[PDB]
Amino acid sequence: QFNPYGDNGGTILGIAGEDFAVLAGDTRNITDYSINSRYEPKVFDCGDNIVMSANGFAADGDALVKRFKNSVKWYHFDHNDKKLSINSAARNIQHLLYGKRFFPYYVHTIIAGLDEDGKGAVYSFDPVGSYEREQCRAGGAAASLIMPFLDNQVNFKNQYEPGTNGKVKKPLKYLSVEEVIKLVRDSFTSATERHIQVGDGLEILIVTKDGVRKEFYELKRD
Amino acid sequence: TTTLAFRFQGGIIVAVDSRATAGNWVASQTVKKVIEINPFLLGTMAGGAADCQFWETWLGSQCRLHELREKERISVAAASKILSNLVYQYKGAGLSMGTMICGYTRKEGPTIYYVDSDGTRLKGDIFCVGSGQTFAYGVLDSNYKWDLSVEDALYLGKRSILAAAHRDAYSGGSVNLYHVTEDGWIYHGNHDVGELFWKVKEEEGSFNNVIG
Amino acid sequence: TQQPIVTGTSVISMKYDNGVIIAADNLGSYGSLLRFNGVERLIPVGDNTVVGISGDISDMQHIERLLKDLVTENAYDNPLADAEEALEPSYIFEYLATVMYQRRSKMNPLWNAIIVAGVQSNGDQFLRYVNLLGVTYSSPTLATGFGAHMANPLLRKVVDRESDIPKTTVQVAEEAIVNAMRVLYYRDARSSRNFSLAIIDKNTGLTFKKNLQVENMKWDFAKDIKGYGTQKI
Amino acid sequence: TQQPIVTGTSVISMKYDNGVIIAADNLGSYGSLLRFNGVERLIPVGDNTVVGISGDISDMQHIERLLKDLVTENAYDNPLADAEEALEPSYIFEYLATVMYQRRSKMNPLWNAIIVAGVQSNGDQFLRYVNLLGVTYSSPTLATGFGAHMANPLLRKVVDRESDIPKTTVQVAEEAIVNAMRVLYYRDARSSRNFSLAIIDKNTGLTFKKNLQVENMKWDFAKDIKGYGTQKI
Amino acid sequence: SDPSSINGGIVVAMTGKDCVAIACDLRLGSQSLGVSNKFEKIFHYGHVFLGITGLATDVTTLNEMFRYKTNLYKLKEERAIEPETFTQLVSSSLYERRFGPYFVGPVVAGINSKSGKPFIAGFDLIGCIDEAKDFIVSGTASDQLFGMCESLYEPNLEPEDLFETISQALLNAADRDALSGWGAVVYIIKKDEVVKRYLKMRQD
Amino acid sequence: TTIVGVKFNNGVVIAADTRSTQGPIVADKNCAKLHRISPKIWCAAAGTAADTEAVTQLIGSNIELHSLYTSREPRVVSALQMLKQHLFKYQGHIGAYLIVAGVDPTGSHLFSIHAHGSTDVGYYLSLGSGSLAAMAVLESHWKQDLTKEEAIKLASDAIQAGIWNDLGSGSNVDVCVMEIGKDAEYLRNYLTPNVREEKQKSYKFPRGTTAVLKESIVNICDIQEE
Amino acid sequence: MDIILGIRVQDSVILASSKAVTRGISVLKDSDDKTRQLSPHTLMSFAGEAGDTVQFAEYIQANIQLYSIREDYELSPQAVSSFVRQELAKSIRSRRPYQVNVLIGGYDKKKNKPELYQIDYLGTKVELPYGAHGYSGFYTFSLLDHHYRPDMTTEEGLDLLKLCVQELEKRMPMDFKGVIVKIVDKDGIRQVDDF
Amino acid sequence: MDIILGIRVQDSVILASSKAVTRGISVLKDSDDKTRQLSPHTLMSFAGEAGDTVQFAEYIQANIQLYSIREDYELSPQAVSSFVRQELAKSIRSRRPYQVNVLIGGYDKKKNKPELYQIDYLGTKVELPYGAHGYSGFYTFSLLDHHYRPDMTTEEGLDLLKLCVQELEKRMPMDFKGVIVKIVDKDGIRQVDDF
Amino acid sequence: TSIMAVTFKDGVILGADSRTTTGAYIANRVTDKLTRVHDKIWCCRSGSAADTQAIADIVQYHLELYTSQYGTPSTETAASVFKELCYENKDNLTAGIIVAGYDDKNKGEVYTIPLGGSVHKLPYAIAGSGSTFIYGYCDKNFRENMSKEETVDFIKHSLSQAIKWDGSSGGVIRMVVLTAAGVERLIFYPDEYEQL
Ligand SMILES: *C[C@@](C)(O)[C@](*)(O)[C@H](Cc1ccccc1)NC(=O)[C@H](Cc1ccc(OC)cc1)NC(=O)[C@H](C)NC(=O)CN1CCOCC1
Ligand SMILES: *C[C@@](C)(O)[C@](*)(O)[C@H](Cc1ccccc1)NC(=O)[C@H](Cc1ccc(OC)cc1)NC(=O)[C@H](C)NC(=O)CN1CCOCC1
Ligand SMILES: *C[C@@](C)(O)[C@](*)(O)[C@H](Cc1ccccc1)NC(=O)[C@H](Cc1ccc(OC)cc1)NC(=O)[C@H](C)NC(=O)CN1CCOCC1
Ligand SMILES: [Mg+2]
Ligand SMILES: [Mg+2]
Ligand SMILES: [Mg+2]
Ligand SMILES: [Mg+2]
Repeated sequence: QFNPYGDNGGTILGIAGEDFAVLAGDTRNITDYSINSRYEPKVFDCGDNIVMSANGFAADGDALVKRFKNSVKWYHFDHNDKKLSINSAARNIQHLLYGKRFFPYYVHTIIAGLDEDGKGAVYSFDPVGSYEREQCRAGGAAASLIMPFLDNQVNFKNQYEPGTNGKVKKPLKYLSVEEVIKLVRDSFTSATERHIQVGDGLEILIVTKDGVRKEFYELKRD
Repeated sequence: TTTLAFRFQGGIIVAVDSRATAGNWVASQTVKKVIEINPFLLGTMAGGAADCQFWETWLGSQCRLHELREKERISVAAASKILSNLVYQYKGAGLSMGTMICGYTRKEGPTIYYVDSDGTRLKGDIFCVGSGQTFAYGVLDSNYKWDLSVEDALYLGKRSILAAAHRDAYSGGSVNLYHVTEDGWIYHGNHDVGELFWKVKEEEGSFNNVIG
Repeated sequence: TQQPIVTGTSVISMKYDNGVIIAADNLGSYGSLLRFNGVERLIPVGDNTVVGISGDISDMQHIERLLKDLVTENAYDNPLADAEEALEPSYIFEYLATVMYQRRSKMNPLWNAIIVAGVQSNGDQFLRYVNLLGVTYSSPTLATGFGAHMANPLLRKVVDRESDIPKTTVQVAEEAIVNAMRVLYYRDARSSRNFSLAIIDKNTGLTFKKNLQVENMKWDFAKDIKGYGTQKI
Repeated sequence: TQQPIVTGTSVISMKYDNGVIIAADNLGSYGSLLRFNGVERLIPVGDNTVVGISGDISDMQHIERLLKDLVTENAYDNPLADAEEALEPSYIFEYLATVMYQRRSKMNPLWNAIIVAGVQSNGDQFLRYVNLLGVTYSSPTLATGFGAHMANPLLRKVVDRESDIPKTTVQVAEEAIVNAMRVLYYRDARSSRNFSLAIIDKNTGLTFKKNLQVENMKWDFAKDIKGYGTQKI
Repeated sequence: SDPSSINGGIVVAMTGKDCVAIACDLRLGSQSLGVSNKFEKIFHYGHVFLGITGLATDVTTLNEMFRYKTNLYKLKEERAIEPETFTQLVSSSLYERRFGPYFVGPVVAGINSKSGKPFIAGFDLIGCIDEAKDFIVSGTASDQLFGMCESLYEPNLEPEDLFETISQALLNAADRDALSGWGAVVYIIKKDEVVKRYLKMRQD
Repeated sequence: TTIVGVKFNNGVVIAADTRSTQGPIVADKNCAKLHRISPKIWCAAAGTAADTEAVTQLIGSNIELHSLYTSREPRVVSALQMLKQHLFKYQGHIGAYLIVAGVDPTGSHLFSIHAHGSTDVGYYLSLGSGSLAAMAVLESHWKQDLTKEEAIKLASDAIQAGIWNDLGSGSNVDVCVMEIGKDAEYLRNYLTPNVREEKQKSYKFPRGTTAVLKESIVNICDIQEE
Repeated sequence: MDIILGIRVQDSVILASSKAVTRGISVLKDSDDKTRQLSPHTLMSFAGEAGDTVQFAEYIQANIQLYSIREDYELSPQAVSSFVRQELAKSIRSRRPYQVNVLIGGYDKKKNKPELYQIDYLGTKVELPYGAHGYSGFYTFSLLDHHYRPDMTTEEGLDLLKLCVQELEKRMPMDFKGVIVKIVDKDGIRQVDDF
Repeated sequence: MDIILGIRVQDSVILASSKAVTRGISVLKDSDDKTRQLSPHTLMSFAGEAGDTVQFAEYIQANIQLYSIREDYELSPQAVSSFVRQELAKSIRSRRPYQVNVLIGGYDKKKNKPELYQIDYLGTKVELPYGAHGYSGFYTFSLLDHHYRPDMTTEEGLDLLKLCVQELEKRMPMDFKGVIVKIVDKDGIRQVDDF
Repeated sequence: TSIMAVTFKDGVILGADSRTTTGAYIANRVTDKLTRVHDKIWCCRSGSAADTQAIADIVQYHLELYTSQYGTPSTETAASVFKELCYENKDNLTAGIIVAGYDDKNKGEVYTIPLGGSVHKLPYAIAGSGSTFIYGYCDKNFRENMSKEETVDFIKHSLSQAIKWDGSSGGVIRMVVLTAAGVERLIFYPDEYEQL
């Protein structure tokens, strides 16, 4: 029997700061126990200060991104070059995914950018289009390894103020872009150590009011 | 998920949890499972996350179109029936939805309709819906009376979701609470179970099953 | 949904400093029967692109005709068809990737794995893969089937990363490709000795070599191997 | 439980006035492959019995050895082993029927259909069938496999009931058997031209004919048949 | 149906400087129903600690089995079994049920009383030993524990630091798993004192 | 797993990677897949981890007892014969795939054995998920009349192909060299090409960060005197 | 055999066990006692597959009564519950397992404490302040999490059980035909006759 | 939707329909009216698959009410029951059939007779003195074979129904939460409020 | 696999390809499928590698014990011992074995034992997946009482074609010659046999 789905591995990670957001993904692409590529980008500048990744089955991921990019293009044509806000992108992506509710896009989608007050925004989707805004999300193969670390280190979960018995939580702070990139780099090194489908390279897209910047780092190639 | 809605002397209480699951993986602890359709109408979500968000958001659009065309707020009966007739068209395709449509109109009074994806539509005074419904029912039915104060009814709704959050592996996160009156719905806060459990344990002298 | 009947095995390929090399053997298998011994699975498109195809041969012949018709159609009302508006490797690839994914999405795949090798207008090397699922990827080395498991490890010892491509000559790359084809003949039960090889260079253009053979094979050590364990004679 | 691998097709047989005839072709098929062309499936036991066997050949060879050992064992401490206490067709049959049914009852059948043809001490003709299920029956004509469908109708035109047996000579019966074997060669895809035939007569004893061939075949009308319908040339 | 995730639970162990730590959650359920909030998964035989995750009937059975075997060991040898030896005994015992296995993820922790060397080991359900210098994880949130441990861990932590590190690894892994949590216990083990601490954690 | 065996002038060399996996997760980053059967008979293991450990320990135990009984140094063909008969009896259910090598009074030997009980002889062999990546290297670079140094190089290169190109294999390279007339040398972590880079940050928490409900001293000692 | 409950209070253990016996479309009986006295201060309730339940309960009863005669001594509830657990754990790997879940309510005369053990058919044992087998626990555990206090009297325990039975009678689809209630305390085992 | 009963006496038809609505492990409602007035002298009760039941009943109701307005006239119970049957017979060969069983109780004003029709989801129609759908009929048909006489009064019919409901409450495994009873006679349809 | 055994004037010759497959992967390209069960009794193996080894090892053991007690076993005896194992364990084995031997009395003999465990004495035999492609060729080109050089050529040409058409056959062609002179092992590499 023909199986229309495959699993191309990889992992992705979105974190929001006060006036920026990052979307990171490894650059490895796999099927079964083979490496297809050590550098196949997975995180894309979509226009209007929005970055997007759709991790899982890469063919579905590429189709989805391609359709959203096209959605942005037609949003400009039909609404007088108006900027597509991140909340509006999110809702549009829900309709793209839910359109294929009974033959789903086999991906976990994350978008990142700035909301309409200039604050960092991360939106996160399931394969059929349910979504939520968060400070914080990992998706893909190593999501189960990475998310709990992010719960601990971004939202300070289970951390209390020392000497308060256990009755005052560690207070929530926004993190600087330098502190976020550290958590991203450590998150991916940890995932590379323990997950066979994660490795090769890390590409981070950072979004500020000034635009989209890229950073790249080597990861272990085994 | 655990969601509940009940009718009492002072209106309707609506309480839901905030957990999303992907099997035994906890996908989220912060999901919104209530939709504010209009200032007098609420929808609760249980089942497929996408199914619930998509179709209840769609329901809001159809309710808005009703008031443009008819120059009048949609009835709870009519709103619940738009959703129930919709899911009935999809019956057998695999939609997963358990919802309560809660609201007030002059003609109806405070009203709750249960609507699910097999097409069942029921008017009633008390419903708990989701994987944790039985846990909520146990606490809710034991302490329910028609004539609770607004303060006691809010607490019972909150306490019932907490009960489910504790015992049901697939419920938790926080409790989102609403009160619906003559004048519309009122939000009564998000209550993280991380703090709410221990507070309730100490003040109430309950949860003696736990090492505290 | 179908099942592949007459099939072609690996297609292997790599980038080098000035271009790309691609190769595939000349066999059309019919299950375990080595049925057809003169099948060309490298198909040139213009003088800047070679499409290497593995998997179902009937679907390969369909793709061959799609490409031939694409050239015909690009020439229509196009006075620059042999110049600035000639078909590029990237145009040919995107067309095939579009088709493959549409066909998988209708549950009626073209049962193939495809590598499009070539050189763009600006001299850039092009090397990209697509298969029956519409999955696409690019890398300094690419191979289908058994080639992915045995050729890639060998070809990656030569070009392990993007920075190794300018350091790699056409002589070194062709030798690695020719060696990889021998290893596949040793080890793949649905391979053949006879193969075709194509080089698309930014200076010298398209060179297409037919009727190559795997040569310089080590079999001599076989005479010393006796039994499966304890048997001495 | 198994499945038969190397197989023999029909065994056909009938009674006539003074005895019994039995025949079977010399083929061991391996699915559709006509693998072995000199297989004897008629096995004499003494000078009064022939056991004809169809179905699995490995199980046939096992039965062959059971019968050979039965003769050896009947000779033990038996000064009348070549006379009044010689093995009878009925003794050989009951032994085989016992075994077949025991084996089916343990869910490990001998995958065969067997006809035991012979002549008893008192001159009575013996002809009885047994198969992998332990089902047994007797009739003036008996055949296994395709033989049951095509040979029996022909052989029953000669001996349709018990009262027809004294009216039937060895010449008439052999001719009917030889004709039936030709019809099976025409029509059974797992048959062969070469066969063996055995006659057990109450007067002349056991005659065993090897290397018979189907002869006098009508193929000539084939040259006039063209196409499947409307095709004239 | 899948016996390794009917009841839920997790165990993690870590080495520090002249110390080891081993921790577990307290939940026992039947799929979605939480039944008990006091089901400990860590046992000791003299100074050797054993954590067991998986099917709870097999957790109990194996504890009783290793209590039996180590009691007899001690009577015959006239000394307490050491962690390296007990690790081999766990492996032997699991592998003798190769084709009808105990549905468990055992974890050994302790300090060799002669050499002073900290020791941890993990196993699969049929006895393959994973002897690690850094950490061992087991249970329904093992993916989550691997992620926490791989990022949070650093070598040569002091007992009171190691306690914070292992507790944060456990707590945060448990919170992303439906079938783990409901309480937790952390044993900090030095050569001749062992402190046991119950953690305050979210009760959902 | 990637395991290899390479014959050379005066002996045989075997090598292995050091990764074990549980699904797509790496359970152990530094396992020992080179199992000693006897002092000069070693084998590299692939397949079900517990099965390979149990099968080599059992056959090693019985080889030791046989060596004592006969007053002879054990032969590789005896290890092979016992392994094949054991594995065949279990009809593939004991999932051990082994490269069996060594030196004995008869000379130097190199065999492979599969889970169902089939054995092979060779000058160079590979098993496991990375066997194709390894065999590509062996088929390209092997020659007859190899020196010890050339064979270690070839074997570790073949493992490296597995480490880099096969997702089933990673971390380090282990080697064991068995030369005629000499002690077998086991080279644990012969190559270490995958050391984890320095982390960006320390995650050491402030003492008191974790909320505690109760403490107590655990009694580990025996029952006390007086 | 559907609903069996147990709650342990200050000085007693209360077991409540439904009376219905149902095969297919018919309620065959409405007065079934799903319980056996194992010893004078130990009671076992049980639910599970038809036939298996009584056979298992009576087998355990025979063995504890035998132990009692041999030693002229009553095993502690902890000891009885461990014995039962081992029998179920042995059973689960047999050719045909006992598909029986049990609660064991006992008063330990040596410690002067009531004890309640919940054991499933796999041999999964837990000591609990309150317990239930089958679907009942989906309603009752949350109820008791709210209303239970550890220092309750026997009569407070019975009211707390009325609250449980009322909820099950309201929300469960099956008519389980009420419950038989039994109290285990320092003076032995007695049946509450009106419920 | 489990139990629906109907009995036809001298001058009326009585329909009794259970109040429980149950999904899985929970009774969601205990006051459900499993009935729709089709016309002033015709009542249809229904049971079957969740969703399908109400959708079918309301669809039939819409159509009969439409016929009423168009002709200013009430269809006979025989005519309504034939229409319903045809809809179910058409449905059974569709992509997704209505899985709904019904009883139709009507008073024919032209003949001055009560009439009761039993129709299953296949379009199988029968006129009967008494009828039931689902498992209820396994108890009630034999009960009524014994106790029913054709010339009974409406109040005798209600006692005969009490006897049916008592038996179902005794012997059925499910708690169906009592019945809503309605009488169809020459003066229309009314609900008996205390049962 | 492609295997054959051919009787000729001075004795019998066994031939085989050298390919072992694991699906489409070639696990061993220089396999030795001709195995000695006695000094002048050899067999060709096809089917499961594990099954045919286990069988051949048992037969070697049985014949060594036969030799100790009763002297040199006949080729028929060796075939009988293979058959007993193959027939009685037919549910659990996938073994197609050709047995070939040389006596001074009986000269060269060939017995084939296919899947079911039947035995068939033949002048020559072919077996394995690749044999299907040469039934026509072998039937047309085999004669009795060929010379050694003729028989070597017949086998070389036959297995050449089996190898050409069957993907599950390949590598070298090995042969074992069994005469009164002794035991001669031959090998033929692709560069000789392909160009035929
Ligand atoms: C108790 C719980 C957690 O299940 C409660 O019902 C949640 C309600 C809810 C409402 C709004 C937003 C988020 C959550 N539901 C979930 O968490 C659901 C549970 C569920 C999973 C799958 C199905 O399948 C028919 C039904 C219910 N979780 C999800 O929907 C998760 C996040 N997504 C998926 O499982 C993705 N799959 C993809 C394939 O199509 C089905 C949905
Ligand atoms: C590359 C790899 C990882 O496959 C190589 O073969 C490893 C060899 C090895 C040898 C000695 C010690 C350690 C590692 N093998 C493993 O790491 C195996 C891989 C494997 C998993 C599952 C199956 O299933 C048939 C076969 C091989 N890993 C394990 O054996 C791990 C530790 N245990 C399990 O996955 C649980 N087992 C799986 C088999 O069924 C019993 C439960
Ligand atoms: C044509 C060919 C090459 O297949 C020929 O018959 C080979 C004969 C041979 C090989 C080596 C030594 C001696 C003789 N046979 C093989 O190469 C076999 C093919 C085969 C595999 C499995 C079965 O199972 C019924 C029949 C034939 N190869 C093997 O046996 C290899 C070593 N093992 C496996 O492939 C593992 N098998 C896979 C199927 O399940 C059992 C384990
Ligand atoms: Mg990695
Ligand atoms: Mg949890
Ligand atoms: Mg919970
Ligand atoms: Mg070939």
